[PDB]
Amino acid sequence: AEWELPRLRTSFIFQDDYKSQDLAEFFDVKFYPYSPPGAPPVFAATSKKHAVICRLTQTTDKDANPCEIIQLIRDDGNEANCASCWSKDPITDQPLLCIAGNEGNVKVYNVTEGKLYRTLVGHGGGINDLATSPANPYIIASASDDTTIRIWSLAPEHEKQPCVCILGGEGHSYDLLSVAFHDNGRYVLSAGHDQVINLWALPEFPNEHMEIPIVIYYPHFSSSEIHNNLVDCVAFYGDLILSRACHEDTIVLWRIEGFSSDDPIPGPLDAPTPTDMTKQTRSYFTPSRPAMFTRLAQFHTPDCGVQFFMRFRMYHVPGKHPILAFANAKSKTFFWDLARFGEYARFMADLKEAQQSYNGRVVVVDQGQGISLAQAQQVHGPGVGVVMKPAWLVPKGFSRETLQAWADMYDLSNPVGLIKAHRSLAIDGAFVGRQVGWSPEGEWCVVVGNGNRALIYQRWGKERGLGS
Amino acid sequence: TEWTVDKIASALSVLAEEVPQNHSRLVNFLLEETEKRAPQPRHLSKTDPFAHMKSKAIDEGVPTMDVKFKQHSGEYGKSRNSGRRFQYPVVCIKPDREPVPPYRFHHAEIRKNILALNSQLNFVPPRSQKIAKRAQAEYAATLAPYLEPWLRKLNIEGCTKSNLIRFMASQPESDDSMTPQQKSNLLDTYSDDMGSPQAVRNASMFTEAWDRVFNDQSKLRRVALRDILMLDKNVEPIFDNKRAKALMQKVIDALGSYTTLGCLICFSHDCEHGEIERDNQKRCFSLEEIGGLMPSLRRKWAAQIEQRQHPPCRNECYRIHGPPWSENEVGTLEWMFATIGYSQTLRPECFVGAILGRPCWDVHRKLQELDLRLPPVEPRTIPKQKSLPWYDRRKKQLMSDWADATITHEHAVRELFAPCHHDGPCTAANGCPCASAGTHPVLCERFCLCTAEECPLKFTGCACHSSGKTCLQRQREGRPCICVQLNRECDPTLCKGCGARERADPENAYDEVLHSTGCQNVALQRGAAKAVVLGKSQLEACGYGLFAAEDIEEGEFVIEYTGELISHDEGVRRAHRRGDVVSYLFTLLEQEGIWVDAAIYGNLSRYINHATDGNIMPKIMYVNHEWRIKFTAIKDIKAGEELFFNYGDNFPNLTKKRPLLVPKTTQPLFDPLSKVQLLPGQPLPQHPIDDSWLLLKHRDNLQDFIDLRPEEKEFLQEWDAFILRRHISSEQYLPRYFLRFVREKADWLVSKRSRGEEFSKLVATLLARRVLPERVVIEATQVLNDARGRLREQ
Ligand SMILES: [Zn+2]
Ligand SMILES: [Zn+2]
Ligand SMILES: [Zn+2]
Ligand SMILES: [Zn+2]
Ligand SMILES: [Zn+2]
Ligand SMILES: [Zn+2]
Ligand SMILES: [Zn+2]
Ligand SMILES: [Zn+2]
Repeated sequence: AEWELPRLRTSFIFQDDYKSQDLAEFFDVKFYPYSPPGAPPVFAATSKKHAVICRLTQTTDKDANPCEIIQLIRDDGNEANCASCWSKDPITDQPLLCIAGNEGNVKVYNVTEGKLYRTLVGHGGGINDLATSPANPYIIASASDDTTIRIWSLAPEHEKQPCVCILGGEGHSYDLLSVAFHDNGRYVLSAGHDQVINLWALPEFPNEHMEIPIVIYYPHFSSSEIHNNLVDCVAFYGDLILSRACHEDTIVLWRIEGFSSDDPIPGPLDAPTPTDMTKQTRSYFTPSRPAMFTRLAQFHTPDCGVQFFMRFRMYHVPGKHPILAFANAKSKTFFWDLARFGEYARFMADLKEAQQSYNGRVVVVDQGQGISLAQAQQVHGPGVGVVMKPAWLVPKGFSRETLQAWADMYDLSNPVGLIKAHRSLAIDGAFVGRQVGWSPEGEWCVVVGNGNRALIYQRWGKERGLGS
Repeated sequence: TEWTVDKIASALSVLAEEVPQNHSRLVNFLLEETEKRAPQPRHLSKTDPFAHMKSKAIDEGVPTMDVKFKQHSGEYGKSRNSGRRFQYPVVCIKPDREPVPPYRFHHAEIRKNILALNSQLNFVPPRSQKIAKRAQAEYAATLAPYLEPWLRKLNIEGCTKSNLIRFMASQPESDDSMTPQQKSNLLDTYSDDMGSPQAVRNASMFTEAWDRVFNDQSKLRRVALRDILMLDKNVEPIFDNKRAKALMQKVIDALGSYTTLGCLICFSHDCEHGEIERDNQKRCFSLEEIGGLMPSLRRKWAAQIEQRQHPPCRNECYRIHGPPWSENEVGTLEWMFATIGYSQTLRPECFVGAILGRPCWDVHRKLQELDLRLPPVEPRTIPKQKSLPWYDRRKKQLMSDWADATITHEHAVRELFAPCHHDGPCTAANGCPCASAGTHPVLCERFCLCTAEECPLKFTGCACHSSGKTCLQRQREGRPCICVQLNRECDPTLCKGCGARERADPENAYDEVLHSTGCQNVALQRGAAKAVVLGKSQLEACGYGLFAAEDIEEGEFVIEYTGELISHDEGVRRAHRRGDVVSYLFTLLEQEGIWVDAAIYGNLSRYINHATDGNIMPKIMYVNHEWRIKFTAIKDIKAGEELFFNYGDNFPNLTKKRPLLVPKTTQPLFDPLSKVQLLPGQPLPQHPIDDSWLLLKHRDNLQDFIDLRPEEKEFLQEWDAFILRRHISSEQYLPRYFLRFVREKADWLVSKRSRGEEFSKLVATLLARRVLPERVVIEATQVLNDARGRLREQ
């Protein structure tokens, strides 16, 4: 069961709300992250004018609808929106949905009671992305056309001046498209049209009124060299970095040399400064001249074309396989199970090992049957070498084509290779993905995009054989 | 051991197989580590907050939207039918707040103009070669750590990293890639002897074999051996251009860091003065700009001998009395000796004694036993010269057709030449740039080596004095202020009668009684702006504007226009990077090509809007050898009124060529940092200027010099971090801040031998310029001996 990947289960189209009769899009989707373990998963999908809040419930009836819309909010102002994140009321613990758009304000909605909690005002241009700190649910970051990141606190002591930090200076020079928090809540990634990816270290913020935000002038790592185009999505994966740029058809996995979240957080006066204007990479963290970053792997996402503002999402929870999902600009959704890479490498090593110590006389048997590395050794005894193969390793002695298909999906030996998706699901009609979200227990994966369309994928389902 | 290119290349190909094997192991390791460190979800609520909420699907007057659902199953995603449509009621929510007016970048305040480096254009709102070189650099970094283990494994005579570097240096492509002095430094670490004939042969074959295996011109990921060798940590410094640089040659060489970097205006070693070249090499505005140590030191001597006619140190003074020396200690004794010079009242013994840890009779013992000889200094005959018909430097007056005879007052046409440092009269015959470098002569200024006695071009200040206000634009005296006439502010040293000495001192900036009389021509130095407040402009189609927060009388100084000082080409690059070709670049010196860019760094003056009938007026002023922009009220202005000036031609399109309160206004007003809306009658926000980011840049600039030793960087950065914060532009205030520095850093200075040594070189350089009075060196001896005494507590 642990190796299962999702399949399409439900899809819906939400009425066009930017009328032109279907140029509306869902730009964001986010599952609520603060519910008790096991609670029915709830996500918000954000269109230009609406926040569509849905609960997903697993069903034994294959014809039933797992998706119920429990709240539908319209931004009754002039702003058109494209970014969302979840927070909580610090007094009441009620869910708060933050929504932001082309006027440069964050609206914070009390979604259960359907009213405005507050507005966060101060950005000088449209906001393109929002993220909540994993370490403090009252702390949120916004990325703007004004080229800055603003950090906000919803904590009651900051109510009169809720901007606690501005990431400014010269690190970014054009519209920002993506902002992301490290799990420790102290490192922030930002990126956008200037093709720069910056990593910033946040100070601790006093739990009292701050008359002015703290201003940070220098990122602790900065590079325009990982991509050759505008960067529209960045994230931490542990301490590693994932990012994608326009025109490249890849998601790049890479790392900052010397960066570890186990080390002490540097203070703002440890950051590097641009003393040499020909250097397009600089780093506080750096441990023959050393590279400051290493490209590790590239996930192949074909047919993104010239489209940008397309975001991927990793599912990363203790005890479950890490899954990367992303939808392209040509009606495909892609998944990679990152645990397959290690199992493939183990298998190929066991396979090569047995080819030597048995001169080529080796037998491969599928795992996940009644058969073991024992019951299979009893059938031929010490004369043969028996190697166990993962069931999801399917062919097409293995042929070259079979080995090449496997390497295309699971071989990690080339940093500028292209890793084929482990599952690739076709979408009906013309579709461009904007955002992906995962339910807390990973059984649901929701892709949203143009035509105000939501695609809802499921695994570990409960269906039991027609019900209509 | 009979190697060929073929055999080496075949062996490299086999060793190369571990590169993708190591990479796969690394990535799988990192992935497995990251999988294990997945975070637990935090801040979970005890109950499901959505549990009570039911589907809003409709089974009056409420807005409604449609949603069509489809169900899918199988591996292909086939729909079970064509879909079921539902209707939902909509909760409409308005925001309670408007956005602030738009802007780009985080706007940060600077106390004074800062000097920008030239930037590259890497992005606009040959590509193919940027892409290829990035790919090659990544591969080169991947391969570099394999070279030495592979060479150890192959164990080929003459195939060592050092010998492959010597071979690289000897090849023809090193002419296509290196320079004279770079070869020089390579062949000092490496030499050009590559060993036996077979060694030279093997190194050649290895290089050819490497370029065959790894530098195939078919691939995007290719790297020549030369590319990896240039990464070597003993090679790359040679291709690094961040370079700062009998008896007297020793002193000159010893004080070189200070004579080269030390600013003549603000006394910092990394600062906002000087000139940035197109490759961002910097010519500092330092002693080297006016001939180095000797022409200034020679004049000090000459003037010292042309004077023809206290308590002893508390370090066992040689004036009461009278362990082997290192050459450093001797050197210290020499440069102090040479720059103290023919002094009547100050003697090296005591100060050198406090600098080293030595008693004052000791360095006299060493001094006498070494008998150092000061070069002979001729009497400097001043050949007498006619006064000029347009300028009398003794009555401090302009006469006749002065406006036609000089461009001293015409900043838009001025070009910046080094202050003159020739040996003779300031004439065209002598190549004095002040007399002759421009269309007309300009006055000699305070950094020219000539004196007011010799030179009739020498500016000597204004003569104004009054118990009332003076040095005014429209002087009641009937004798005008020459400083005002020359579009310059008064000089705290030269303008002795008007009280500029006290009024140009920022420490008196808010002494309103002082400033109510005397010099009214030091407003930029005083540094006090009228109270102003950011707001939404009254002009539709403008965003922000700036509003008076107090009454302003006609003729009063309002504010300075600060920003980044940039060249013309940098201005064009910036406009293109910003999308414009909305880019406002204030022309500071048109002919010299200096603009002020406030798009990111500046102050609130950047928000003042254009009007044809403005209420303030900009003016470019000469201020102690800086050019700066002030604004003056041309009408009475009431608190709450918006400020405007006529942009005129100040912003060229470069590509196409009594507590302080928030006032009552109709317009919303904003805190400039939090952008919080201000309420009338609240205290007006006045946030202190945050400068630590700028001090860090200047510290790091010094840290990057390849030819500065760590001991020098340490002291230079300590002095700069202190002195940059005082924003000095006049030598009138240096002795005070020098003495504060010696007191605050006394313990630090005596704790480590190199710090005292470097501090003495600073002292020596400023003595040689006669910019540091002898009395503060005397007092500094006491402070250092004091602290050294207090340190004898182990
Ligand atoms: Zn300076
Ligand atoms: Zn003495
Ligand atoms: Zn001259
Ligand atoms: Zn001169
Ligand atoms: Zn002169
Ligand atoms: Zn005067
Ligand atoms: Zn004057
Ligand atoms: Zn004056």
